[PDB]
Amino acid sequence: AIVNAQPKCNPNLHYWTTQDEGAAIGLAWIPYFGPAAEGIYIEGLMHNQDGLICGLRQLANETTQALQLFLRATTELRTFSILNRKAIDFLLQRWGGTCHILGPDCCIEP
Amino acid sequence: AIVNAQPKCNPNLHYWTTQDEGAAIGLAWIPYFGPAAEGIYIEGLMHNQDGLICGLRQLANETTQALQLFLRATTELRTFSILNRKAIDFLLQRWGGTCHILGPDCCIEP
Amino acid sequence: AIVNAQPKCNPNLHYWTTQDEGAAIGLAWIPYFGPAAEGIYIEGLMHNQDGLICGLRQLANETTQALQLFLRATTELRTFSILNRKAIDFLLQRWGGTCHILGPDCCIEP
Amino acid sequence: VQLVESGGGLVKPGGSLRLSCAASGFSFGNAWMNWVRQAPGKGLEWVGRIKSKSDGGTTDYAAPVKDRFIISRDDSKKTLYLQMNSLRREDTAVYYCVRGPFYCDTCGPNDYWGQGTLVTVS
Amino acid sequence: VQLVESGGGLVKPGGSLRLSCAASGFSFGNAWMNWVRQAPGKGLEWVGRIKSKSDGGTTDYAAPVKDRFIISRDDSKKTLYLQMNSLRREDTAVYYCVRGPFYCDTCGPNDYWGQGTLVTVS
Amino acid sequence: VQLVESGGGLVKPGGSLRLSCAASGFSFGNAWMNWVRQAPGKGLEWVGRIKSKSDGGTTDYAAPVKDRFIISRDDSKKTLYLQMNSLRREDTAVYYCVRGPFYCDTCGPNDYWGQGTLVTVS
Amino acid sequence: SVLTQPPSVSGAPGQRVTISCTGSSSNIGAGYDVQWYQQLPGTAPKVLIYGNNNRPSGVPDRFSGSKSGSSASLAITGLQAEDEADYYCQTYDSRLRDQWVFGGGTKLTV
Amino acid sequence: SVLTQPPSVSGAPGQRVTISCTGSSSNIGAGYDVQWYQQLPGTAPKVLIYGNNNRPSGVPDRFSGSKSGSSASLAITGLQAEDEADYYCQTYDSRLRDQWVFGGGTKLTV
Amino acid sequence: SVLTQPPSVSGAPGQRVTISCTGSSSNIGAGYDVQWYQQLPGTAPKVLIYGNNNRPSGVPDRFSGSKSGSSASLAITGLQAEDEADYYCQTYDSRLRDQWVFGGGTKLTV
Amino acid sequence: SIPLGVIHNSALQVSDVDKLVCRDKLSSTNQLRSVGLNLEGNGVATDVPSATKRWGFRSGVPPKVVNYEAGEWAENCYNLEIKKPDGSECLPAAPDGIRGFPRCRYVHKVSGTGPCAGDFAFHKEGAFFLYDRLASTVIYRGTTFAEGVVAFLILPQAKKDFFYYSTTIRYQATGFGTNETEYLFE
Amino acid sequence: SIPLGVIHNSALQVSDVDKLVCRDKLSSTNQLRSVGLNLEGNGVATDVPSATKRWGFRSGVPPKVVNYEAGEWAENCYNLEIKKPDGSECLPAAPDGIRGFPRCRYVHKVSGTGPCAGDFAFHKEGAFFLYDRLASTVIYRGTTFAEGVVAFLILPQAKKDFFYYSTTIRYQATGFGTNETEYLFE
Amino acid sequence: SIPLGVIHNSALQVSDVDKLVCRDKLSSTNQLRSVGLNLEGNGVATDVPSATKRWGFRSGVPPKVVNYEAGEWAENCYNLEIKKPDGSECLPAAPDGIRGFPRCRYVHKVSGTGPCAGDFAFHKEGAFFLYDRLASTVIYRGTTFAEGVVAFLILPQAKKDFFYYSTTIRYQATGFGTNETEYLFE
Ligand SMILES: *[C@@H]1O[C@H](CO)[C@@H](O[C@@H]2O[C@H](CO)[C@@H](O)[C@H](O)[C@H]2NC(C)=O)[C@H](O)[C@H]1NC(C)=O
Ligand SMILES: *[C@@H]1O[C@H](CO)[C@@H](O[C@@H]2O[C@H](CO)[C@@H](O)[C@H](O)[C@H]2NC(C)=O)[C@H](O)[C@H]1NC(C)=O
Ligand SMILES: *[C@@H]1O[C@H](CO)[C@@H](O[C@@H]2O[C@H](CO)[C@@H](O)[C@H](O)[C@H]2NC(C)=O)[C@H](O)[C@H]1NC(C)=O
Repeated sequence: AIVNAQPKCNPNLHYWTTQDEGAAIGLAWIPYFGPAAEGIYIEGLMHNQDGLICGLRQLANETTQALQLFLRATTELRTFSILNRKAIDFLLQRWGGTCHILGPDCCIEP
Repeated sequence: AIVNAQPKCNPNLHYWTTQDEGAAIGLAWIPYFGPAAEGIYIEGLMHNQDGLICGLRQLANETTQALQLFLRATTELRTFSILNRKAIDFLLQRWGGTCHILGPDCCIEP
Repeated sequence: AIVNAQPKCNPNLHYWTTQDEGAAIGLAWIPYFGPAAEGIYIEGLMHNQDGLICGLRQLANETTQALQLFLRATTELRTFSILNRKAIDFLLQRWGGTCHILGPDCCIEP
Repeated sequence: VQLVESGGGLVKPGGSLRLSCAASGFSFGNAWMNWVRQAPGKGLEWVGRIKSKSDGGTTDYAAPVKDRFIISRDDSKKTLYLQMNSLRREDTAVYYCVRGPFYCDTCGPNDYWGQGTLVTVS
Repeated sequence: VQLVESGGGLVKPGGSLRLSCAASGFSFGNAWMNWVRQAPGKGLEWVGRIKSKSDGGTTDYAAPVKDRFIISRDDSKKTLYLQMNSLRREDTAVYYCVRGPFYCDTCGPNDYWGQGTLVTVS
Repeated sequence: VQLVESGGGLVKPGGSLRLSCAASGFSFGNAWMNWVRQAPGKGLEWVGRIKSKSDGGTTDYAAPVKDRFIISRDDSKKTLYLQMNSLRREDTAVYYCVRGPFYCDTCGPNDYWGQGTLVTVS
Repeated sequence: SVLTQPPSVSGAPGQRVTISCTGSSSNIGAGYDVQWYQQLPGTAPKVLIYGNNNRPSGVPDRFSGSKSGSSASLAITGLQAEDEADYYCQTYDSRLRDQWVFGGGTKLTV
Repeated sequence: SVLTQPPSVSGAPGQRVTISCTGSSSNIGAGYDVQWYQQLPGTAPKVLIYGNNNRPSGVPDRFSGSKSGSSASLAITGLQAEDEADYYCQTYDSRLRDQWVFGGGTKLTV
Repeated sequence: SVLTQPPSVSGAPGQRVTISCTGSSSNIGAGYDVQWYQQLPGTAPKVLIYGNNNRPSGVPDRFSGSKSGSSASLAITGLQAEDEADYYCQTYDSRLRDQWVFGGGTKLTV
Repeated sequence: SIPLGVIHNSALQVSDVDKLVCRDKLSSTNQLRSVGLNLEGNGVATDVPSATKRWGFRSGVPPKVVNYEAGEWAENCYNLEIKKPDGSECLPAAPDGIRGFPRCRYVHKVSGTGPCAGDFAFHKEGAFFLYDRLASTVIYRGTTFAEGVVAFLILPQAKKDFFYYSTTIRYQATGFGTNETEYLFE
Repeated sequence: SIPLGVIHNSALQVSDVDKLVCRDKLSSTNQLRSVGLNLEGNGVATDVPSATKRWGFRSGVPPKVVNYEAGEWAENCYNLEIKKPDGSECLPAAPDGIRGFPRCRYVHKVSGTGPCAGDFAFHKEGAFFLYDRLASTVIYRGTTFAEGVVAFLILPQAKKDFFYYSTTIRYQATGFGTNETEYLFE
Repeated sequence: SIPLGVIHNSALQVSDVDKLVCRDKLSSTNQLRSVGLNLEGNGVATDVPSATKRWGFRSGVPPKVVNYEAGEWAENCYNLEIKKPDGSECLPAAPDGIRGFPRCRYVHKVSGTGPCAGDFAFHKEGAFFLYDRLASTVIYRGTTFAEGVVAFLILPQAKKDFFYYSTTIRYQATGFGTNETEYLFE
């Protein structure tokens, strides 16, 4: 239910990331032998099929305000734990209480 | 099941905190435009109705020992993760094992 | 299903650790009165009964590669959160989706 | 800390003179150096600046004095030089070299200006 | 680092004298300064202290010498002064100025005391 | 920063001489000190080194000069000494003391070598 | 855009006086520091106030100053005989390619 | 509460000697540092031991010392001809408004 | 294992010249720094290049150098009349108990 | 094993974890809170000579810090500027991002000298020193703190029910942290 | 309350947490991602005079940093070396472990002088300054950054569907961060 | 994807996460453990010349640290004081809160000089350097360490079944970390 309202859309996403578990080749996983800081990235290209990219960009926009208000309230200098908190909240919404079957929030189909 | 055993009770709790998600007004969420460090607090007043405040104070007392023993054993300089661990433990107690219905620890009512 | 493939096995494990909750004696939990940095350890001795020790050592070997590849990809200087992530993943595998009873991944016995 | 400026002498109109400001006691190589002047009976004026080697090493000059004066430095002798040529009248004044950034934990006063060299054109 | 103390001279009983201890080579403005004395043939005694400007700037004095001696300082000349007035006999001694905090990474010995100024009352 | 080396004089073959290198202006106690020499008309040679007190205080010597020369230091006078004894011919040269670690944020050139003392055996 | 200053100011011993320095919207109100120098007759300027508020070690606390709008003030309380001098205010013009600009100077008399 | 010291001590070349400084429960045993000074005849005191244990750069390691209870010791091993001097112990009295207190001094002879 | 150097090099004013220093597998290729010194006739050596690449404050950027394999180079571009001097390369031998080794020296002429 | 307290119908019970009583509902991490409470509120003496007797210096124990989200208005805070008689620092400077306690009517600022016989200053009864949303085991230099303790709570589902001027009084002290200590208030 | 977006069949919907719609399956923390997107991709002006008007100096606000795991190739990065006219630093040095943005075709390196009237430089529209897997609210000295924003995603079960040269252009500037600012590109 | 090992009836099996076999019960975070094991226990040569051949210097790789809760008594620890022949530091000082390994019978303290041709010293076989409850990828100056590896475990429900003097030997070395390296033990 997200409609892009930006002046433009670059419909292509040429991305980079790290693979936390690469199929390492021999001694390449060993820090002494492995790649330098500059050589740890992989790349790829996704296009705007299914109108997903314009959606994704808009989502980022919508996030900014809330994220900023979060960081204002914290005293930690570097925050690494947001995804862990999101996962814990996701588990809590579903399994945090007593499950009455046929209720709208109990997801067991017998 | 907590009975206050302090010499006195200040029965009133005049508190301050931050609201992690304030209904921001225009550009106030933007760090450049927002309030200074000194202006991020909200305040309120709770009284000792239902004898809750004398309970709460006593709870703090009871916590101190255990908390201290926790910090002695850690090597981290600043601990920010206690509430996350408490939530994970809370989920584990209930959903960490096989649920046998009619058991005293399986909380699904069919 | 782990078979030790090391040149030798020291079959004995003379270990040290801290007890996060010792049955404290009076004022010993108070930092001012408690032990110095050097006196916070307890010790014990486990032997290689049930062939467990040779297993445990081999497990450590097998872990190293994956752990190294994890640390290469992170930007945090000191990682304290691996066990929390493991617990969250453990909960997610079992309770992360819809439970269809008699399915191979739904662990409720009615 | 010492700034010693010399080379001021009586000069005929239209001639050329060179002034030096030798520095000692501080990290000469990491500072920006300015030349200022004061004519008898009037207040202070700023003639020019030279930046550190690490920040480009460029020089700027005020509009009246531009194209007739050249500022430079030598970090091998710790010396600032101002070359005055085509010295048309109205340049008579006491010249001062001013040193670097004002933000010093312990530098204190009398560590930012020199004593002054008199240049007369006549 | 140098501490140069001067102004010690023969004085008639009941008179007044002023002693100065000029410091150079260290952060004078961030140190506490003490005056001590040694009479001929006997050991060391402590007469007084002045604190840094940043810590109040107050002075303390020992009980025998209190109300007749005044200690002060000037951070614009880097000088410590002791004003001795109503100089009744029994003040004859060599006076020393002692500088600041003993916790120095590289200060070393001979950097905490001066050479000594003789004051005789007669 | 100054390194002042002295004690070089004409000597008869087989005699003994002592050379000193007095240092000032830097943390003498935290540096490693080397003696090098240059014979007239030829290039540089390294004779010996002494380590800091904090790192053992040991000395090493080159193979030709070993067992006839002794290097030492005194951190109470900031002095490096080389004792030359059994001074057989072929030791004629200008001797230099070289100071410490080359990694200095602001030390600069002319702060690592001395001026040179001539020792002639004849 | 050149800074202005009153020709001369006067005041009785022991009282407080203020010296004004008035600039433009490109000089002081653009966000540049204002420095104050004291030139005693016969000698060279010495730094009195730097970076709008700071004092170098050795300057009595009788000297202070402030900035507001497009103007600045130097306040000296407790005039002594030695205060007779010429005072100059300095700032950086932003429309003159970040070049020094000096005030006309004010003579003080006691 | 004034520190005491023996009139004089003696010892043969090459041996170890110790100089005692005895105080009170308000002087040394209250937790204040003890300093030692060496005054050679004809000259001014120089700092030998500061902050109970520390030595400034340039002092031979023949000089050390210690504190116990309400007393302190200076140990010098390997007497040389140049050690003849008057030694003074100093500390801060806590009941005398934190004023310096000096020991009587001990003469050393070889 | 002693470093070698050409007897002399020459070049026209304004051009670039390079001085070679060739060692062994225990001297330069073992991982030790190479320093360059300039001795003008009649005076003492001054440090020109230290730690293989570094220049102390005050040395013109006309002087640089490099290390490769078991050799090193000093490059000086823009010969001036004052460059006539004897240049010496120095390194630490690893098979000679970490003792200084000097090159034969090269005379420069303009 | 740290007491987690669950709010019942207008009451606070510390939920016992060994048994599992599910009628408590925790559907989000927003229900989790840490709170700082002032020892003052229990009737402890607040006079400066009384307060300083609760603190003491000790070597060998590394300091530790823990965060908290909500606090109480304090009547009394303290701010220490203590040096050794020669002139030295016995209190470490505040690390990056440790600021003073936000709300206190009175800040008792104590200056002076003492023996400071130990590397860090601890609380003899095991309480914490509260700063701006950080509680520490030790005292930092020149930084206003309150004495207090920390609790952890599961708040109820409803948000609404649950959750400025200052003055400085200056003192000079000698023999700080000793059996008889001399104070004069200005 | 930060928008968490769940990928549907080749579509992205921001999952609404108040209701609980279980057909989304998150069986592992590997499905959780943070992504950095460049403002450039929305058509904002990239010219240096246009870009610098979006930044401004401010005192009193502590900086904050948040990590992200995956990013976008940038066409334009910026690198600032700005000093006060006397010669002083108005940009703080990069803390330990903050490196420059990994992939950008053009690095516009701006040097010069300005008034720098504030302790830290912020983005006037509230976006972030992106570095190597760390997004900050403020600009650090001498460190290449991209302007961007961060999103959080639940990726689909299938891995496969989801997830070099540079040039420097130098500028000199006077009156940086002012109404009329002077640039010359070399 | 890091092997998590679950203890069965007196046996250790690495629980395979792709399938879900629920008979394992993890009811609390207290059951989660990290353990450090010494390479010594596998029969590796412990002589100083043999041990030092396993370490090597490298530039360009940032160091990383991970904590562990329980460890093994070591027979052999090492402590390095190595400088360049001019006199310089090739080992970085220990950061705040990194202390030496608690229990080892013998501490081999090696002093001397070497080329130190790299910014940090790594383990050539990819093992870790163990300190007091912190394992690092690099060697710090003057700090005793053991060589070791880390495992993660789910302990059984029952607590009870699961979970001092030292000597220093001094060495001088030249040409440390080279093909032929010279040691003399004192
Ligand atoms: C919890 O409350 C008790 C009771 O007030 C506090 O106990 C006092 O404890 C200290 C030592 O910790 C004693 O010196 C006092 O005499 C005790 N007071 C009484 C009236 O017995 C205890 O300090 C509180 N816990 C914390 C962490 O402050
Ligand atoms: C989200 O998108 C909106 C729309 O493009 C951005 O809004 C612009 O917002 C700034 C102030 O934040 C205004 O100065 C512009 O005029 C707005 N543009 C338009 C076309 O209205 C908004 O900045 C984006 N959010 C973030 C965090 O960048
Ligand atoms: C895991 O165990 C193997 C087997 O002992 C170790 O392998 C040795 O591996 C190194 C390179 O990593 C080789 O140089 C040795 O020759 C191997 N030894 C044998 C007998 O083959 C491996 O090092 C261990 N893993 C870790 C992290 O130490």
